[PDB]
Amino acid sequence: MIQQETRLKVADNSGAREVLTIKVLGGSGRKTANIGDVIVCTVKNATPGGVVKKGDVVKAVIVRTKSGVRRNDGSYIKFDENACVIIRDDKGPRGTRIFGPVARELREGNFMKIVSLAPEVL
Amino acid sequence: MKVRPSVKPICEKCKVIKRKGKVMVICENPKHKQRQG
Amino acid sequence: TKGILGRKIGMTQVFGENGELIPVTVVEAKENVVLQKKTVEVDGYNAIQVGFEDKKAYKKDAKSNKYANKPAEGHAKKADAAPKRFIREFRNVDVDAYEVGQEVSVDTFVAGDVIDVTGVSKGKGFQGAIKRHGQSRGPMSHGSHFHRAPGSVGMASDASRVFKGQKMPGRMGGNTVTVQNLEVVQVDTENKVILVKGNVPGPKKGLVEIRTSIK
Amino acid sequence: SRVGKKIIDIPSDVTVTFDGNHVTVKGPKGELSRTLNERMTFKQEENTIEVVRPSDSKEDRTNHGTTRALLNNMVQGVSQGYVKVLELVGVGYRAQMQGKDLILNVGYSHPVEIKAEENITFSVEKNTVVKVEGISKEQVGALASNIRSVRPPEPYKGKGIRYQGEYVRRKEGKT
RNA sequence: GGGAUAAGUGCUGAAAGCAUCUAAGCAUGAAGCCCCCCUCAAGAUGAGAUUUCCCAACGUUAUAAGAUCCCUCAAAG
RNA sequence: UUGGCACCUCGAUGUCGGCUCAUCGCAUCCUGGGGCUGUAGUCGGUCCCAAGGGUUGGGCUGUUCGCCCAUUAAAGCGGUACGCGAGCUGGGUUCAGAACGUCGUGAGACAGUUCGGUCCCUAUCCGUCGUGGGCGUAGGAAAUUUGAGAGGAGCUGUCCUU
RNA sequence: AUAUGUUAAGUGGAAAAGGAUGUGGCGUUGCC
Ligand SMILES: CC[C@H]1OC(=O)[C@@](C)(F)C(=O)[C@H](C)[C@@H](O[C@@H]2O[C@H](C)C[C@H](N(C)C)[C@H]2O)[C@](C)(OC)C[C@@H](C)C(=O)[C@H](C)[C@H]2N(CCCCn3cc(-c4cccc(N)c4)nn3)C(=O)O[C@]12C
Ligand SMILES: [Mg+2]
Ligand SMILES: [Mg+2]
Ligand SMILES: [Mg+2]
Ligand SMILES: [Mg+2]
Ligand SMILES: [Mg+2]
Ligand SMILES: [Mg+2]
Ligand SMILES: [Mg+2]
Ligand SMILES: [Mg+2]
Ligand SMILES: [Mg+2]
Ligand SMILES: [Mg+2]
Ligand SMILES: [Mg+2]
Ligand SMILES: [Mg+2]
Ligand SMILES: [Mg+2]
Ligand SMILES: [Mg+2]
Ligand SMILES: [Mg+2]
Ligand SMILES: [Mg+2]
Ligand SMILES: [Mg+2]
Ligand SMILES: [Mg+2]
Ligand SMILES: [Mg+2]
Ligand SMILES: [Mg+2]
Ligand SMILES: [Mg+2]
Ligand SMILES: [Mg+2]
Ligand SMILES: [Zn+2]
Repeated sequence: MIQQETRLKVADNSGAREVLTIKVLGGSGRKTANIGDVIVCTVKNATPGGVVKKGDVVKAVIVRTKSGVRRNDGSYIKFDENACVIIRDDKGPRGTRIFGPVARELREGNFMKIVSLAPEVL
Repeated sequence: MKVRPSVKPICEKCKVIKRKGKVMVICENPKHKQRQG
Repeated sequence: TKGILGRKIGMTQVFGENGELIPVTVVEAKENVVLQKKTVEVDGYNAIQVGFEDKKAYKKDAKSNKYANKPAEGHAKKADAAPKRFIREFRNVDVDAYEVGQEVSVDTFVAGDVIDVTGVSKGKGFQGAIKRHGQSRGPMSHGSHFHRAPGSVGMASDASRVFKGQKMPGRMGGNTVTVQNLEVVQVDTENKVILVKGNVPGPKKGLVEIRTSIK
Repeated sequence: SRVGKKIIDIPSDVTVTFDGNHVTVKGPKGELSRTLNERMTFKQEENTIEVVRPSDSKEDRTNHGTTRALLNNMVQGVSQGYVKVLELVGVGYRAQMQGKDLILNVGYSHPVEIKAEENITFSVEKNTVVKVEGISKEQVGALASNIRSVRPPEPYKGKGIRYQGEYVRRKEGKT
């Protein structure tokens, strides 16, 4: 359950460490995003030498949430943290590596390269 | 359609008619179609 | 085209063919009997009257609704049936396809049927604007003395009155509600139970009416 | 001159049975019936019919002209009928007979079906030529109008369904 | 989804030989109008309808069907 | 709107902005229908019909306004005591303290600024939201009902295919 | 109500420049 001003750790090597949610995309008056949704965010903290610098306004896809998601079979997955991956226009990650497990739901959103790069899909 | 209080022929083929109480101009040139209003 | 009366027992879940989780409402629809056929000729419109739950027979000095009174006993005896606790009409059925006094079993509905379920919603008592009409609170701090009040109720000299339909505190719930396009998940002939996808209005033990969806 | 005052030469096959104010024209090609104006005289000879007006007001001249025109149209439709011709311009634009109804393929995702009415018969000769024949002039015109309005002609290439002999205003497109 | 329409689009058609959607007629055409959907509703004093139950004597006294008072309560408050 | 006039109110008709809650107009922001185009298409321009529904979360400022960030189908313009303080707030503005600039010999003052600075009221009538008692409805009653009429609802994006 | 006529816009029952084969009364005239 990500909203405006929510801060998320970044789960790639793009150079961003922490971002702050500026906007949840997808229609007027939408308040909350979850796994697989795309957000607009600003980089609050960044690793020196990285591509993405502090202060940049970027787009990211949520790959882990504490609220988690409910699946069609009545089963649930929840994670201990909220994390996102910075993406280009065509949904590909801006970085080369993905860290941490990601939810299966990214397959439905066609974030296939992020799925392939992740150490674990759950 | 031109909708304006001043309806009058623009070219020589324009015809002034009255349809359902509205003064109109009909013409082969579609730019000259007018309805008073 | 179909209709039946039942009591809401409670909510549970079943697993579909694909392993999907389907929340369901258990409706028990035993003892349904056609009590009367109303026709255009006599009543001005076509309907069947269905009694749902059997009552005790009449006795002198009965103090409660558990025992049929004489008018009810006579009305039911006209259909060769026991007196019934709940009686409702169905105008969506074909009057020809029913005989007075016949039973209405759950097997009239089949799995996959699309139904409309009508019942009386749960009562909430006297409720304020926040809960009854979904209004927003005032600030809880910053000096505010406005938390759960309804706010302004009109303008001024114009119109010097409150308009009809202004949303205000009052009794909430206990209203007739129809939920459309539910589905029959399963019909169980024993126990005379219909499993309805999703939730239906009302408290447990409340009466519900099930009809083939009009839409 | 004048239209309503003009006389009508009825056909020898057509039996213009003047049912009083109402009229009914049974002919070789069909029958027609519509009540003419209730303020007109329709006195006729054995081989001819000539309408006369009883007044001189504006309504008199207007009603006289329209009544005589309607009578002449009924006579000509009983005798010879009426033909409306539609032409289809455009690659892949075709029409065909699905029995009595007419199917048009005019570039939409779907075909359009034009159903036949009483005393109306359709006919599509080639792939891209259609025809609407019948006794009643107004009905033939209306059906042809609907067929044309399924996909009216366009200015840049003349594509669409046009009347035979229709002048379509053309415009160069700034491609 | 149906019906009638708006701006429009026409057909037939004169007044006005022509032409013309209009004057008589004939159609078609909007998230809009009236219905279709949900809820309330006969104090609708115009107070409606159906089924069933009950039937007194001499204003009074006691009653019928039916209810209430009182009491145990909750799914209601 | 800025005004002009000084007709109601000076034995008091609480002023700006916001909050809560709306309601109406249409000169229509979106969505629907359509004519013209210097309309190829994709997009536009302009005009006509149309008020059913919809029409945003932040940075700055007391602000309205406005600029900006990010969205959205769209982020319409107006009326209702510039709607709404016996519904709220009280940042601003017409209060006593103090200070600066400035003016004044001065007490003091302001096409100015700055820090601080009590928001009372148990609802009688109409109005509104709920909920009961009486009587009427040509016998009394139990239940099921028709619907004159009334209210509610009414939005729209993206993708695939063609 | 009576006589003669005008209007077809509910004009009557709130408005202008301007526009218009709406309809009625008057004329001076031209071709035929
Ligand atoms: C909180 C109680 C006071 O209310 C108010 O102060 C207010 C909030 F109600 C108030 O200011 C009202 C609204 C005022 O009326 C406005 O006056 C304006 C000039 C015009 C306006 N309208 C017409 C445009 C009027 O509505 C005024 C003049 O009160 C000062 C009303 C008059 C009748 C007035 O003086 C009354 C008597 C006033 N007052 C002097 C308070 C004087 C200030 N004060 C004293 C105390 C106090 C005293 C003793 C003990 C304690 N603990 C506290 N607390 N506050 C009291 O002793 O009591 C109240 C009612
Ligand atoms: Mg001009
Ligand atoms: Mg709030
Ligand atoms: Mg408080
Ligand atoms: Mg009654
Ligand atoms: Mg003023
Ligand atoms: Mg004076
Ligand atoms: Mg004053
Ligand atoms: Mg006074
Ligand atoms: Mg308008
Ligand atoms: Mg609207
Ligand atoms: Mg708006
Ligand atoms: Mg105000
Ligand atoms: Mg205030
Ligand atoms: Mg007030
Ligand atoms: Mg202050
Ligand atoms: Mg000095
Ligand atoms: Mg302070
Ligand atoms: Mg009704
Ligand atoms: Mg009423
Ligand atoms: Mg949509
Ligand atoms: Mg009028
Ligand atoms: Mg008027
Ligand atoms: Zn012209």
